[PDB]
Amino acid sequence: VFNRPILFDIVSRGSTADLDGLLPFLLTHKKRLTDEEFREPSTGKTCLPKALLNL
Repeated sequence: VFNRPILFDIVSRGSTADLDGLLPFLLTHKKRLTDEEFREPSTGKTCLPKALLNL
């Protein structure tokens, strides 16, 4: 349901409505926000730096 491009676009849009349900979906699949296949591959940027930059 939630992937890296979709989550990045959602957090860049600065709306805490489409990101609802990310926590249950992430915990059921036994994932983490810091997984390599979940963050930006070129640099290592995660959702929090993307939110701060797109403030």
